[PDB]
Amino acid sequence: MMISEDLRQKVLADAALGAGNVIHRLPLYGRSLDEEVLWLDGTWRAPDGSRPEVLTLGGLHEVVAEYAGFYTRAGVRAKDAVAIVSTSITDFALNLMALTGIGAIASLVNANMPAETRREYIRRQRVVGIMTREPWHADLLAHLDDDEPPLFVALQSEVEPGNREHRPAAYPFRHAPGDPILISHSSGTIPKSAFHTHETLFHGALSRLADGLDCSTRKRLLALPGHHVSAMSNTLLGLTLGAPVVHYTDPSGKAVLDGIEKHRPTIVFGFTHTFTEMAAETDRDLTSVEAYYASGDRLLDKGYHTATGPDLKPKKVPGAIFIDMFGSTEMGYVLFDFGRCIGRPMRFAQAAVVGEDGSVLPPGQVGRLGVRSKSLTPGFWNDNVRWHKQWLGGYFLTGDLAYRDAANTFYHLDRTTDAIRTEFVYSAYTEEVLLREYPEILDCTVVFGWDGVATVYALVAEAPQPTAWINEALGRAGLPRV
Amino acid sequence: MMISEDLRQKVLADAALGAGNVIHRLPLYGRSLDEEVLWLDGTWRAPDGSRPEVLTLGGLHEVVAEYAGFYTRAGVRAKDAVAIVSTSITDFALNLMALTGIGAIASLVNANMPAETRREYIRRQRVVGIMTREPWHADLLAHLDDDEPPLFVALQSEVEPGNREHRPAAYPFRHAPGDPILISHSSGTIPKSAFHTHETLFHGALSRLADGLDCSTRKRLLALPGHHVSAMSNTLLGLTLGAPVVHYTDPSGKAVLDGIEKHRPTIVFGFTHTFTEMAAEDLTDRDLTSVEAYYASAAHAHIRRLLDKGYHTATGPDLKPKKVPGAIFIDMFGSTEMGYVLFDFIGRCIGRPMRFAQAAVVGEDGSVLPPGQVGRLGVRSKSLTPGFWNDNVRWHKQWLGGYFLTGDLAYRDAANTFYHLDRTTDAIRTEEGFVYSAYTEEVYPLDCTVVGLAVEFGWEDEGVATVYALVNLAEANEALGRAGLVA
Amino acid sequence: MMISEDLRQKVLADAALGAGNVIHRLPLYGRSLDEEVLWLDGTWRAPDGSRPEVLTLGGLHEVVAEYAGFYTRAGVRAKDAVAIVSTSITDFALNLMALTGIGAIASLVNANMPAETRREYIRRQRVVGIMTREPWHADLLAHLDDDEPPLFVALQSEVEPGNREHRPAAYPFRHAPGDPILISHSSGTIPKSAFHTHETLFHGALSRLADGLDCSTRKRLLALPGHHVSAMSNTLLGLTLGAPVVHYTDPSGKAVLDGIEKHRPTIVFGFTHTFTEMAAEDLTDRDLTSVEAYYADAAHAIRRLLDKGYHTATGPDLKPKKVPGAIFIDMFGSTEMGYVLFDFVIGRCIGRPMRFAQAAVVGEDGSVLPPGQVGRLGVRSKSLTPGFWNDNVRWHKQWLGGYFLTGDLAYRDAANTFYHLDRTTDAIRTEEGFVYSAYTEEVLLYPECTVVGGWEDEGVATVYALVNLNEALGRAGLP
Amino acid sequence: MMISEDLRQKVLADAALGAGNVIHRLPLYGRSLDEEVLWLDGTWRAPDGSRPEVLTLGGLHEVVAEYAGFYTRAGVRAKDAVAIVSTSITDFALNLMALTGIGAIASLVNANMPAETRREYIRRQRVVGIMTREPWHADLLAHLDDDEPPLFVALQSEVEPGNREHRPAAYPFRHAPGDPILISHSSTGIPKSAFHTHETLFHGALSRLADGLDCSTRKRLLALPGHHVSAMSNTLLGLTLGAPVVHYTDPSGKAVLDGIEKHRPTIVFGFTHTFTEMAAEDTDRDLTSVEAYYASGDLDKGYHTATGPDLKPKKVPGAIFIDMFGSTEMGYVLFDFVRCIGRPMRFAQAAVVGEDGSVLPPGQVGRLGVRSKSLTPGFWNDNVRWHKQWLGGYFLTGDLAYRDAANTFYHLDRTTDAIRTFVYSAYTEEVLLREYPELDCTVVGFGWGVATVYALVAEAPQDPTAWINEALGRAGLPRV
Ligand SMILES: Nc1ncnc2c1ncn2[C@@H]1O[C@H](COP(=O)(O)OP(=O)(O)OP(=O)(O)O)[C@@H](O)[C@H]1O
Ligand SMILES: Nc1ncnc2c1ncn2[C@@H]1O[C@H](COP(=O)(O)OP(=O)(O)OP(=O)(O)O)[C@@H](O)[C@H]1O
Ligand SMILES: Nc1ncnc2c1ncn2[C@@H]1O[C@H](COP(=O)(O)OP(=O)(O)OP(=O)(O)O)[C@@H](O)[C@H]1O
Ligand SMILES: [Mg+2]
Ligand SMILES: [Mg+2]
Ligand SMILES: [Mg+2]
Ligand SMILES: [Mg+2]
Ligand SMILES: [Mg+2]
Ligand SMILES: [Mg+2]
Repeated sequence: MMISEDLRQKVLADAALGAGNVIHRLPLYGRSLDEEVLWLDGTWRAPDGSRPEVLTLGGLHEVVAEYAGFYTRAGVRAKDAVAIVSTSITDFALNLMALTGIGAIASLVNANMPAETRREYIRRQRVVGIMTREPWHADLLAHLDDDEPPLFVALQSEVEPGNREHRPAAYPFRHAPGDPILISHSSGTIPKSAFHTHETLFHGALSRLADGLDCSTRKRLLALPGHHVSAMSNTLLGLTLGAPVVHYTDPSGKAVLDGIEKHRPTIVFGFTHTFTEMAAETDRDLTSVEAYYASGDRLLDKGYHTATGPDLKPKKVPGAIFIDMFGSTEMGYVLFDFGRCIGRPMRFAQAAVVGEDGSVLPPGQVGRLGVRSKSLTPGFWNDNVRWHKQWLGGYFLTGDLAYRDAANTFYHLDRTTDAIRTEFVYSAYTEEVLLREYPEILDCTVVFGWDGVATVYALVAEAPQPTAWINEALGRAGLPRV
Repeated sequence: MMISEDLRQKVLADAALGAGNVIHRLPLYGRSLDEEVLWLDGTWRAPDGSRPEVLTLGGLHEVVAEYAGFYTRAGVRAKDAVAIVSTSITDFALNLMALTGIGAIASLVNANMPAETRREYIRRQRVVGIMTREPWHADLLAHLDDDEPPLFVALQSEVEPGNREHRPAAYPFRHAPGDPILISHSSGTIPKSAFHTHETLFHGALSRLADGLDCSTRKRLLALPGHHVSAMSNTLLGLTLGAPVVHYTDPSGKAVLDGIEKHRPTIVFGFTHTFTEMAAEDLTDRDLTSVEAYYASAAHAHIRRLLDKGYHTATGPDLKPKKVPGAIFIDMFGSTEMGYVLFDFIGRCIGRPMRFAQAAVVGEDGSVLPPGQVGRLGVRSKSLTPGFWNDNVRWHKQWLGGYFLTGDLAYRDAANTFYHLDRTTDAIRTEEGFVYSAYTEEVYPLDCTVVGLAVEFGWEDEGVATVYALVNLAEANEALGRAGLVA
Repeated sequence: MMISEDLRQKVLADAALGAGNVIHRLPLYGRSLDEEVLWLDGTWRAPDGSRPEVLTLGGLHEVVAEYAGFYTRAGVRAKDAVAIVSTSITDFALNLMALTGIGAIASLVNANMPAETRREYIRRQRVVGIMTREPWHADLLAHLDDDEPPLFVALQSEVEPGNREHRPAAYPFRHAPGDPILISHSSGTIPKSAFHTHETLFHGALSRLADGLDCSTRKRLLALPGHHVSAMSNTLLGLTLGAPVVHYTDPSGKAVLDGIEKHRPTIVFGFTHTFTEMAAEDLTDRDLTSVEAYYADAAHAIRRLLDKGYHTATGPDLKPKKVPGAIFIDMFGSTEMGYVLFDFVIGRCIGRPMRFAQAAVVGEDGSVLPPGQVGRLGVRSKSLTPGFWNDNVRWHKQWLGGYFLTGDLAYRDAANTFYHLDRTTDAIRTEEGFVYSAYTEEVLLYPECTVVGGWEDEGVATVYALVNLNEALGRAGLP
Repeated sequence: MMISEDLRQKVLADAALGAGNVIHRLPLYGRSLDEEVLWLDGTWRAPDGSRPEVLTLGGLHEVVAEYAGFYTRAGVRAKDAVAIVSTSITDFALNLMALTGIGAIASLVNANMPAETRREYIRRQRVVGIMTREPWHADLLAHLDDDEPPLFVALQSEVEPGNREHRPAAYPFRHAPGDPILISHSSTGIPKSAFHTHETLFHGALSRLADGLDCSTRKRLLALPGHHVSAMSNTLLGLTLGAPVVHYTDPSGKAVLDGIEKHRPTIVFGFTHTFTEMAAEDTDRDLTSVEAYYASGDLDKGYHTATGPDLKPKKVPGAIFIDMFGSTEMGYVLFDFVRCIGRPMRFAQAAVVGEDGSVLPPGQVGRLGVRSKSLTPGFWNDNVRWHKQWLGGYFLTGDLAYRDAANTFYHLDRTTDAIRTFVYSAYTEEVLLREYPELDCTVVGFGWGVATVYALVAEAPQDPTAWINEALGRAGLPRV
């Protein structure tokens, strides 16, 4: 369902509400502190020592209050950065609600980040403290010998019942629109660190709630990367809408086929890989799901979805929705909803297929995807050098090459770094045609860029004799050939 | 083709630019005065006595100067309203350009307005002046017996070579964003008076251009009704773009077929009534291939006959341009209150809200409705009218829940795509639910009218009725059955 | 004393709050219904037949509920304008709360508007209803012969205990920022009808409060004309701040000197004439020590009243220091202004523009003039009226250069301090220069007046002084 | 004089105008490239080897196009930062006008910054190249051994006639509102490096022009610190209004008295000190040209126009003294008064903030805080000290103050300088320099733990402590 007129107006009239104070406002809207709101997978160990399967609004306020005082006692003050090295969406979200209540910044770090690289990334942030769990803690104590070290490398088990008494007197913190609440990192291709504020992280959400969109009470299962800006924006968003949120730390398509069947969620958030794993695996009940929300680089037919019939009345079409979202850590929210089509920019965002001089390119020509929005990061942490340089012509270059039609429908063709000059070859597009001409094809990778010419070569039941096989798909379709 | 970056940046850097100074600014961008800007129907008598078929930047700037001065000598001062009573896109355009230079307001009035209604409509505006032509001038002198009478009921022929000497010394005016430039009117259903400002009438154009949209140089044939804000909006806009504009006073399908063949426009603005007329013609060896887009502005429209005689550029799998058969059809959603289109694309799909616009399906209390639920179409946009000339009573009554009600009932898919069902007034209640006459009508491939009859049965009116289908056509409710959905 | 951080943050975090729902928000901030909020002066008769001397938040919400219902039963609907014809800040203030609750607009009309003009002023608003009292009701029935006649001409006595049941179910209305709440009218010089919205009428108040200004809890005595927009905003604003508001229907110097003694207010709002009169009394056995600020108006004015007071200052110890005499703020306003745009020698200093306002001295082509040059005062603000009701003709004609001409001529110093000289219409051209009547009157006022004899008309003239009781002109430097 | 209606409208209708395109737009408004626009003190060497005494618009555009190509050839690309290490307002301004058109950031560094610290400041910034002059260059070549080194530590003589050909084809650069143009630095610890953009650096200026303020054609003499945000805004501002700008690199009260006598300027910009030293000089000096002195940081021989009772102008004696409150991070001045700081200017919002950040009531003492789109968007490469400088939604300026009911602020002290007993040092100091005409005072002492205050300042006293203390007693303050 969609939220009531009552909650919408309460939300849109709360000039204070933002990513940094979401749970402390929910009581004031009238929610009961006994209601169940956030459903856990079992990985998360509570301070009393338990492993809760569900938290209520009040329980989450005391879990968050517990971690909060532990930090304020360990010495965390406002505007202080805390590096959080875990892999549990539940881990990051609770530390962010706590650290935000004390006015601090929860710098989320995926523990699996390549080790020698994680050290430079955390080192560069100058955080006053690290918090982690037992699997990575022994290595993170190296950071205590950093020129400017963290005050502490702690474990979550160090947060014990009653630590909340040390929480500050003016709790919770009163955020200003611009007060940082988070720092996230890029995924691969020295990760770039972007910080997010009380306002930018919820700018897209509320902008959508205001148009009458993305404002359902439907149960959502969040099996996203736990460190990623969206896992936090959707755990924060669902709680705000009153939508039962469910955290799954298992990215396996098979664990999410259990989760879909166990929790029977109406919508399911994950990355493309997760939905793929799900797609390869008849006797599964995916009846509850009406929409899959994906993001990053055929389970649909086992579902259903509501539409408007010619009677101008609801219909229960068969199959669920697959929504390919285009996002980044630095993009804050999603800026588009739908070659490979990304869709039209949403009303609180501006988009351009930019040129090398930065001039908006006309429709149909290929260029750098560029965007603008107050949902966007205000900058790279401690690194003004790289940031101002990732902008061209007034747009934030997202790092992808694309083109657009007259409606401003955009299509991702390739990564800028991945396009090849060959007397040009956008590989993600080139890859996709092959998986579409030759169904048998499970995977493809097409290999002088945006510098000089080169040559391109494929990487894909039976086999061919090779080039001649693939090169027939390209010829029919009209593309340069390997 | 798209305008150059050099021009785009100049427009987007011209904080001064708006609906009220378009022609006074193009020179400053580098436009040559010798250059041609405007192609005419041959129906306009110029001050020289001529009926020129094309005006240059410099000559329009000349002809505008004359009307401008003629007005300044008749006593028109800044912020004054002047009714233009005509039936010619071209007349409305030249008086509008002129009044704006002296700081004045051109109240467009369709002369074909019923007389006593048109008399009521102008009387309410309290204008200092009417300018019309001989077809209506004799009747318009009645307004000289209004309690607050216009200073003059003039004729266009009265504007003579050399009248420009009387225009003011600071010509051209220096408009404020909020300065009225124009007043438009609705179509019965007394019309409402929407006033548009130097900002509202250009907020939508410039916003889109900023995104790299609706900003091509292609030759446009504007056979729109001259008195609509849409006719003036696109006229001015093309001038701004460097796009060849072509005014046609004859909206007939045969007339426009000639213009398409004569001028070979890339895009054509007209009303559904015009595009339908064209589609009922041989069109065997009519060359309508120049056109890639037909732009409409309730007539619902065989149009596919016309589209198929065209082409449209697309991006193929070679990732390079590709000529494709058939031209585009854009049914834009428009009203007086909207100085641009707000929507871009089961039901007449109106489109998706445009970045500078906000749209909602609203309940009777003004509560945003969920998708699939049927309500009143509502909007918000800095392109909208700031209000009805001399009528805050009617203006405010049109706002519900914070949205401006367009008078049309609708629903929107979960993608925020809006689909028109009916005008709020035309819908019939039955003991089995609501019947939307516009949806039934367009729902057995001449005319239809799903009227109904019985009592009060309207969106607001509680009380049921029964529906009846009135079919034109000839060898005379089972099609209703063929798709969901009369006695 | 300043409002608490807890209230400030609640107000500043309340995206919904505006002139049209001030009381409906106060509870949600935590105010008690039992608390007293509005102190009246015995002129107003309540629905149950009383003449209460104070109202509580809960009881004001009850009185407003009744008027609202009575109107909702008479047929008044949302975006429907209703003329309120009275002379009482309390009448207007109460009808204004009720109409907003149903989403309607209240057109404040001062009954003492000359009849033949007052009829034209109401006719030009096409209201669905008039509400008034016995003094004027029989005459106001002429509007029943208007071509578009009000649905009803009612008396306030018709509002009976229990009419509140008829109010709408969704009471109270939910205002949009742009939703009209109020119409005010100009003195005359037909008056212009300026309409104010849920947003504009509080746009200034809220701007000021964000800054930590114009936000004290001090008790305030409003002896302003009830029909002026500022009389309603200052009422509305005081309730918002939690400050005891006190309505006085009598603007006479005696009545207000009595009120100051009875209620011992910290600040007093009135028109200049009110304050001049108080200054002419004995002021010997009077007690005006409570007052630290007089808030005032083409009438000039009174150091007697000020010396009977005090004002807190910062001493060289960096600590509070009560000092003799109370403050006088000679504020500049019009119907169109909404809030005050200027925060207060050669001329009547107008003050400095406030953060949410822009002011300019413009020429006849609308150009910005330099400091020291004389021109027409012009302004811009989100507090200003968005237009004249049913008069776009008159409205657009008051703008020059992007600015709203306030109808006055002025100059400003290099500090963008503006000084009023005269109303554009009162200035006299002469073979030797321009003469500003308000400045000249002021200068002359030898402590023992009217300078007469145009700004747009190129004709020269001669000027003459009329006293009631040219060497003084020379002394000060004038012609 | 005020600028014309024509320039005002032209400027206010240039949505492209900002700090990074100031001279490239001035031709478009209709200025002649033959006009003289910028007056120099003689200490500047031109590419040809000349030391010009005045530059024209086109001459500025050629000298600017020169450095641009030398920089564009040396390998500087857009959004790239260049540390400029000098002491000359002319040095910094010419390099900033140039880099801006190449799209690069002119990171202004005062060469006299303590040495080992100016090393750590430049090394943190990670610049692509250094530019300096012979007096300091030999030391700046050390930065070539830093972990992430500069492409070039170059000298200004390396920019030679004809380098302008190497400028890019798309020149000048098209700035976006948020594109960086400058990095300036503070003056109580490792200086903070604040970056400024094409919109923030010029936001106050144009906001004032819009209200009809700070828009004169009057000749102005800029003897400000060459590296300071001020010295750049008034230069760009002077060029924009059409006012003859004049650079004096000598901050001595005597050198400006020579400058005010030689150039007869209408207004004079400097820091508090230059005007003070100037006060101890002379009588037989002609400062009649001057009607206003503009100061920042930390008279009877002139005239000023006022409005007389005839409502006609009146040349009064003595020039105006305007004590402005600004900082590198504040971008523009946010307060004006003619220690009263004045009222915030319309484009600025200010508060005396508590320790919880709550707007304090009038009369109580707190941290000075402000908000404006003129403010810097952050400290270069340092999002850690940046957010920590904000409290309650405000940017703490570093000063303690209080305000009256009009929002007139009075600076009392720097926050670091107030001693608990509480005694605001700058206020106490001035109190004593007013009871006793004397030289200069400095009150020391537990800051914002208790302490005891002591003093530091023609006859001499026996009990200097008995003395000073009667001033305080009468005045009403804690005693030393
Ligand atoms: N694309 C469209 N699809 C459906 N209806 C449309 C479309 N464009 C316009 N309309 C119709 O045209 C109307 C706009 O007409 P206009 O504003 O000129 O006057 P009116 O609405 O007929 O008269 P009145 O304003 O008195 O009600 C819309 O309200 C709608 O009914
Ligand atoms: N502080 C003040 N000093 C001097 N005059 C003031 C001051 N405040 C208000 N006024 C005068 O009061 C006027 C306010 O206008 P108001 O709306 O009350 O009616 P009006 O202007 O007299 O009527 P009309 O608009 O019909 O001429 C100002 O234009 C100005 O002349
Ligand atoms: N008008 C003024 N009155 C009093 N003090 C002022 C005034 N203007 C500036 N100051 C003082 O000088 C400072 C101006 O900033 P500046 O650019 O000199 O760097 P800074 O503040 O000295 O930096 P840091 O203290 O971090 O080294 C203000 O912070 C304030 O302490
Ligand atoms: Mg990736
Ligand atoms: Mg990237
Ligand atoms: Mg309509
Ligand atoms: Mg009392
Ligand atoms: Mg007035
Ligand atoms: Mg400092």
